[PDB]
Amino acid sequence: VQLVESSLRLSCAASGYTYSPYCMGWFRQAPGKAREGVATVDLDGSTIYADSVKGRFTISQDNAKNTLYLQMNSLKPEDTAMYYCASRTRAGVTCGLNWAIFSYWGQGTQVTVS
Amino acid sequence: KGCLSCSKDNGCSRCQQKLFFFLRREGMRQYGECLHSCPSGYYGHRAPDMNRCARCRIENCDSCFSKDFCTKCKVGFYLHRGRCFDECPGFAPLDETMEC
Amino acid sequence: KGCLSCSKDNGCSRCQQKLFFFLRREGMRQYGECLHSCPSGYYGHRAPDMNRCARCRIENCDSCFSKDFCTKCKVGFYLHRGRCFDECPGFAPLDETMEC
Amino acid sequence: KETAFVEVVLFESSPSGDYTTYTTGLTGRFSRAGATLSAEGEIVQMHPLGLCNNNDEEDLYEYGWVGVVKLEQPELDPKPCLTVLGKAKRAVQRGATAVIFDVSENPEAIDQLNQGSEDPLKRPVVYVKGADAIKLMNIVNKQKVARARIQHQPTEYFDMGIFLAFFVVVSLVCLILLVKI
Amino acid sequence: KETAFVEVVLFESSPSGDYTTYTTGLTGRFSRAGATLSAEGEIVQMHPLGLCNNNDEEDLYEYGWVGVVKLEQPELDPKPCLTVLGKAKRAVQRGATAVIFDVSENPEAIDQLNQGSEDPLKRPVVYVKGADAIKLMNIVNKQKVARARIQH
Amino acid sequence: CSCDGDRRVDCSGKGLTAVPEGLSAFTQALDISMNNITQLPEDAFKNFPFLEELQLAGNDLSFIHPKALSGLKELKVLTLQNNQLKTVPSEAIRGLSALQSLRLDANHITSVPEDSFEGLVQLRHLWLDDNSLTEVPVHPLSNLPTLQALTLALNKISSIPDFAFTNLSSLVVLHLHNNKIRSLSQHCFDGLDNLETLDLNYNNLGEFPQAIKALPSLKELGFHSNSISVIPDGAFDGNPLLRTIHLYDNPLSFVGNSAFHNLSDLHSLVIRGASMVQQFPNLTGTVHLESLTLTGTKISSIPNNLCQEQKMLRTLDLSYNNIRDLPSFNGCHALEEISLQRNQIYQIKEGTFQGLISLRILDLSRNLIHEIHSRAFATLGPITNLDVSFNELTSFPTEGLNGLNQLKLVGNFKLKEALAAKDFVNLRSLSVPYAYQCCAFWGCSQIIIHCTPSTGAFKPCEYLLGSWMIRLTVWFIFLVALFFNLLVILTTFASCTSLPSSKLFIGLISVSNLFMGIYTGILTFLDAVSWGRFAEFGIWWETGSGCKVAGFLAVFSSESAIFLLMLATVERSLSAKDNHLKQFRVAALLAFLGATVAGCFPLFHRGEYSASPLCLPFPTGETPSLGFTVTLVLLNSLAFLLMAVIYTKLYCNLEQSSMIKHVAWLIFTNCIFFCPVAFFSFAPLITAISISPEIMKSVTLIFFPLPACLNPVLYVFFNPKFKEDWKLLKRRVT
Repeated sequence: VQLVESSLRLSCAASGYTYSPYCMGWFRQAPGKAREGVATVDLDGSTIYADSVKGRFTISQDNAKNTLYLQMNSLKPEDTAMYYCASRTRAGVTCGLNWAIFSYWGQGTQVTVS
Repeated sequence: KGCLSCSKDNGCSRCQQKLFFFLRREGMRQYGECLHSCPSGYYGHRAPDMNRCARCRIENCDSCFSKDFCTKCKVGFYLHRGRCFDECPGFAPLDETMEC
Repeated sequence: KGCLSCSKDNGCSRCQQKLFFFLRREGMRQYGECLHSCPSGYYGHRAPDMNRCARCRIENCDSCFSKDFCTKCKVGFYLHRGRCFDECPGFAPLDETMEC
Repeated sequence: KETAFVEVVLFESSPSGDYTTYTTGLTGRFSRAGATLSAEGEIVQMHPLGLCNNNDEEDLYEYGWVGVVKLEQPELDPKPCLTVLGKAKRAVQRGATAVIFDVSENPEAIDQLNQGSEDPLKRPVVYVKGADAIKLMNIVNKQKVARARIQHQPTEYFDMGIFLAFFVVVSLVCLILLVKI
Repeated sequence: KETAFVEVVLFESSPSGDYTTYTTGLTGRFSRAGATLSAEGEIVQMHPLGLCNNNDEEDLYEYGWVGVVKLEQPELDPKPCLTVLGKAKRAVQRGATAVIFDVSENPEAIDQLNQGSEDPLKRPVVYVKGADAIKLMNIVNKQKVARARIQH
Repeated sequence: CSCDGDRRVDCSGKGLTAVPEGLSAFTQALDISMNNITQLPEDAFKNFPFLEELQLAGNDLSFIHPKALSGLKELKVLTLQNNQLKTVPSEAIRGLSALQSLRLDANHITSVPEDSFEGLVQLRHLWLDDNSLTEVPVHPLSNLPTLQALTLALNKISSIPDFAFTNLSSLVVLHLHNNKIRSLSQHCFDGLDNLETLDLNYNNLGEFPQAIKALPSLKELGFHSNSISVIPDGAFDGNPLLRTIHLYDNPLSFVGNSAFHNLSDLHSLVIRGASMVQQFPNLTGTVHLESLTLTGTKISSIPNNLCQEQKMLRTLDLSYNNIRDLPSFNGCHALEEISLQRNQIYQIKEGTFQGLISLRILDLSRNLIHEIHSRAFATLGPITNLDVSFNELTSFPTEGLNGLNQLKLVGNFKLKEALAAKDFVNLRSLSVPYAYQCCAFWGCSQIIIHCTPSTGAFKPCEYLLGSWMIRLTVWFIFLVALFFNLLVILTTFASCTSLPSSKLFIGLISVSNLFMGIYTGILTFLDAVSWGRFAEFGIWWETGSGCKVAGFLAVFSSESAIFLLMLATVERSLSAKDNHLKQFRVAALLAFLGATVAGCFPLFHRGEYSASPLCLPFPTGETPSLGFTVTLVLLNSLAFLLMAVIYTKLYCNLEQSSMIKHVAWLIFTNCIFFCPVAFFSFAPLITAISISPEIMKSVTLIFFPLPACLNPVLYVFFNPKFKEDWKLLKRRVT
């Protein structure tokens, strides 16, 4: 059930996930700060984007390979942070940018403007 | 400390934004201090101006949720709902957990 | 009442030579009385002017013949010779009589 | 020989912080054997035989108690352990802040204290006789806890000097006689 | 406004009675809020926020406790729970016989007390400022028990 | 950390940034409160399988791994209060079946996840007060059937929907006090049985909620600081076991005559601001009151059956009503304090306070009570204080008042009877209306008595004049003034032939000072008749017309003398410059009229002379009629300055001599004897300087009438005109 993670296109893979990826999402963490959601994708394909994110970033989920891709463009120096991908197998809650619903988190990669 | 004024002998009068004010007394002197949580036998009343830490009044109580609710009663009694009882009426008194 | 004067308020002052004199205090008032034997926690020091029932000063002693020699000590201590000890140096601490 | 005013204070000690206070009054007299100043404190009785240095060890009290002592009959103890002033100073030693002797049955104690002016005492010592002492004893017997309390100008020059403003007119009389005789 | 002589007496006693007492006097200006008469009792410090009738009950003190309240700068407390006279009367209700205010930091308390003559108080109210106030606070901080006696 | 023997590890304040290691696995209480922890890694507490109480109270925590708290099945208390969690950690606290207390009160929680609080089958204490959420988490709370205490105090909940706490069947205490609640639906408090404490203090309630009818076991209800105005009858029908109501500081208008009906266990009722209430509440079925307080209403009667029930009643506050009659207080043996101030009470009956032991404090202030029965206190127990201030009393009883300690009668001005100190033996603080009444108590015998209106020296207890020195000084000053002024008048008016202006002024000044002599004689005779007993006559003298007569006499004499001196100086100036007897007589008549008007001004005024038995307004009184005192002082100063500058110009432009010398002597002596009177008049209002009242009174007495006894002697023995006129009189009589 482990979830692996890696202008850039962050690629996250659901290697151990069984089925029904419900309400996947991407979060960014500043040093010594909370984790803030940047993009949330529902199982129906609906997308919720952060106010400081919408337009600049794009999300795309493919259940055939069970991979979530977060494409990033026009990287301002405010985008330097540790990015994680999070997922929640069991359903029963409303989607969003909250970090208290996802039951599985990735290792996350550090991204800086380059 | 974590307070605002902290005079030398009168103690810290004005506390932080999210802390409790408690008036410790030793011998003849009485000075205030700022605590994240109330000590034993006290309950915290949160107010927008100054959150205070007041003393419990329910008898036989060691730590209280509020003025009339004891979270953990003393050794010699069992807590039925929020009050100490030497012999609760209904339910098993002890249950090896001091709860009825 | 085993005395000579026995004033209403001050109490019985001139006790008989065969009776110990005792000073009883409760609250503000304090009076004098005549007792055949010292009560618990006191030793009978007979004096020519008047027989006193003086306060005991040997530690942990219930009844003492003198201010130093304790006749009956407390339950938590045993008398080696005349003094309370929690652990005597010799003889069994208990001896089935709470003495050593 | 100031007329000491002795007021006893009785407090109800009501629940919460309220106390409630009632006051009763009487009058005794300061004795030259002791100082003369107002003082108050927790009133405690003292049996006369209890005030003796001969006792090897006695119970102690918190500092600041006003001692009420009713002197015995003068012939009751032909060989007292101490004199009246001796008992007073012993009580002051034993943590007292004052002494209130009752001399209803011992009139000569007043004379002893007054003659004892050669040995003044720093804390005030009052003596009370008669109905005042009787009611004080009644209060101390009937009550549990109380608080005893004891309490006690060169303008004449500016009045006599007013004679100057009218005796200046004697100079006017002298000036009148100057043109006369 | 008679300068009242306030004498602190620190006592250490002895195992056989014969209390050992050491005295230290000072002078404090009287106030028009209360009467002009003697007072004596064990000293007890009180926090300025410790005298507020908001709490129904805080704790019980023995009668005759001579209270000491050290005022703080008025701007630090924009909305005091009670005025200085209100604090004095609350302390008197608590069982006190005299309240001594250290007004070294809030001199306007002197004016408040003097103006508070509309209602006399049964027990004396004294205020102390300066070197004597510093001495009083030092004694309060250092010693563990000390009688306070007020004389006219 | 600081490991403890009782297996209670305390890492508070260590400043570490992770879970401490190297600790015994058998610990049962871990404290990580004050240090800085910002996140809990996965399996953080894997080394503490026996942990029972976790306290993260104070870290800057902002994230919890879903598996961070897994494996702590023995956990019982969790504290996360002062962290910065943005939401309830729904996924973090899953599976903690043994959890019994959760602290999340001080976090910045803004949204509760829907599936939160799942598996917490043993939770009993929840703290969520100081978060910022807008709606009650109805669905998350629906999964906690074992809850027993809930706090949502400092949140921002606008309102509560229907069936919010449906499944909280075991709730006991609910705290929503400082919330911003504006409305409550009818079925919001549905199913909350065995609820024993509800707090809705500082909400913005508009009306009284009706959900209370679904709380059969309520004991304490707090809604005091809301904006509630109406409390209709039947608002407490469904609360038979209610014990405490908090309804202070909410501005009420109408509270209903049957709001508190058949409340058996109520022990307090303090209602304020109920302006539209004009009927005593129906208290039938409520017989356990301790303190009843109905301050602001329009009540005008009290049910006579008040003391038949409520035997536990202690305090009775019914002040700001309009109460005319008073029933019989027979009964109420435990009644302690009674306040009946600011009502409109006409008379006190004999049996109103019959019996009623243990009654200590009884306030009757600010009531038009013109009649108090003679024996209305004979059968009263120990009563400490007694205030009848501002009551318009004509008499005062004595029996049964010996036990009194403080008695106050400040406002009873009409009470002119003399109190007796033989009765109030234990009296300590007395406040008589007039300062003379407190003479018998030796203001400042058996005890020390403090009198509120200070007796001082301006209200002589025994001697108006004072010592024998002042007595004889005033005596002989009056004798000299009267006799010599009368002789001068007789000699001057025996001729009635020559009328020079200077002699006219001399005669008029003598006449003016004769009245001052007369008033001084009145004072001396009053002192002589009242020797040692003047305090008895003090009230009579002040309230009677004698005070007005003396004040007039004195003021008129002084002002007449001043005006005559000014006009004499004007005439001397005119004579020096260069027929005018008619205009001078007209000016003298005008000055006499002005002096009369000035003396009569206090008569038009109210109470100016009542300052002291001296009855001279400005010397003994500075605050009353302060403007009048200032105006008179300024007018006198202007007159003296004008006469002085006129005299100076005369002596400058000029090198009948007896007239000039007499004018100079008169002006000098009048200025000398008039300056100290004004200085002492203005002395009391000067805060900086302090002068003893005895000295002030003596100075006034020895300075005011001095010219009256001085000037005639000067005119007699400093002028050959006296000898010439005496020879003329001898010729006339022979």
